[PDB]
Amino acid sequence: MPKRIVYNISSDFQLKSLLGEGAYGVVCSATHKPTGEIVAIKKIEPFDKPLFALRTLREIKILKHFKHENIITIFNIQRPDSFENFNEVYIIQELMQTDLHRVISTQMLSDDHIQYFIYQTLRAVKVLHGSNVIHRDLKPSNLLINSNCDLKVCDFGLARIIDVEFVATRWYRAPEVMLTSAKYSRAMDVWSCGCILAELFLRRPIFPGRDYRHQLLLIFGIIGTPHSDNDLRCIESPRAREYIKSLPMYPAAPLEKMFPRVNPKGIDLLQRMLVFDPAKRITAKEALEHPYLQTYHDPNDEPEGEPIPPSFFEFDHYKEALTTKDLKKLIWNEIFS
Amino acid sequence: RRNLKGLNLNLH
Ligand SMILES: Nc1ncnc2c1ncn2[C@@H]1O[C@H](COP(=O)(O)OP(=O)(O)O)[C@@H](O)[C@H]1O
Ligand SMILES: [Mg+2]
Repeated sequence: MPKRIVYNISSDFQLKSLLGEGAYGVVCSATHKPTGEIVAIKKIEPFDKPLFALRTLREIKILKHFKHENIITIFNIQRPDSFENFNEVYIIQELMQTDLHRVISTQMLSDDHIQYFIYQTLRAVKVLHGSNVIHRDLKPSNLLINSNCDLKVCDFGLARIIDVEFVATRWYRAPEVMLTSAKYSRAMDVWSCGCILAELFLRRPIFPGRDYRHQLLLIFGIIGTPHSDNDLRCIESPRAREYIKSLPMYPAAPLEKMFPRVNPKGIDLLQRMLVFDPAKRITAKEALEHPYLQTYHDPNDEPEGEPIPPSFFEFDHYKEALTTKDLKKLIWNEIFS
Repeated sequence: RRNLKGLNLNLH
C-alpha cells in the first residue's frame, strides 16, 4: 500500500492493498470501516482529456446495466461533495481475490479448471453479445477470479455497441481488426477468447507479437495463411490484401500434434475460435454448446441479454466533440442515478 | 452453482 496512492474518499474507508496501477485506472482493496466489508475501489482521473472521460462513462454505464454472475458487480460510485471539487471517479465493486493472468502465471490448472474458466468467460460474452455489446479488450487480466473459481469479466470502457484512443493489447486482437478498418464485431471477442483458451492450455500467450508484422506472422503460422480469393473475401483494403499475399504460405498447424496432452475436445473448440474468417468463427452461444464444455452447459441458465441501442453511447457520435465539462456532467448523472 | 467438482485454487 504505497503512500503515494491517494484516494479522495470518505475517511470511513481505509485502503488495504494496491491491486492494479495503470495510466487509466488504479485499483485497491479497502475496508469500509463502519460495516467491516472489504471492497475493491477503482480510481480514475477522467478530466485531463475527453478520451479518459469517455472510457470512464462507457465503463460505468456497462457496469450499471448488467446484473450477471460473470460480470463484476458494481456496488456504487462515490459521491463528490461538489461539482467544482469533482476531479476523480471512485467505482466501488465487489472485491475478487485475483485475476486470470496472475492465476495462469502462478498455478498449474487441471483440464477441469480450464473448462470451467473458459465456460464462465463465454457465458459473460454471450450476454454482452446478445445485448449488442462487444468488449474489445478481453484478456486474462480483465477476468477476475476467486478461490472457489468464480470468474467475472471487468474493464468495460473500450466496449462498443454494434451499429487518439486506448488500444487493446495486440496479442489478443483478431486478425481482421489488425488488418482492416473492419467494423469491430462479436467475432473479434470470440477470437480474444480463443487466445485466452490457448493461454490456459500453454500457460503463456499463444501469439506474443513484438509488433504488427510479427503478430500477423505468429497468427498465420498457426491458423494457416489465407490465399484464395475466397480466403480473402473479408478483406476489402487493397493494401491489406497485398500484405497478406507477401506472407510465407503457412498451412494450418496440427495443434493436436503440437500439444498432445491437451484434451482433444479442447483443441477442437480452440480451432473453431481461431478461424481467420470472422463469419466462420464459432459464436459464444455455439461455444457454450460445444462438447468440451458439456459438464457446465445449461441452455436454460445462460442469459442471452436484450439489445441495447447505439444511443446508449450517444456521446460518442456528436458532430461536434463533447467538451470535458459536457462529459463531467454525463458522468455526474450516472453517479447520482 | 455448477462447480460440481468443487474446483478450487489455493490462493493466499
Ligand atoms: N473488483 C476487483 N477485485 C479485485 N481485483 C480487481 C478488481 N477490479 C480490478 N482488479 C485488479 O485490477 C487490475 C486492473 O483493473 P481493470 O479494471 O482491468 O483496470 P485497467 O483499466 O487499469 O486495466 C485487474 O487486472 C485486477 O488485478
Ligand atoms: Mg484491465
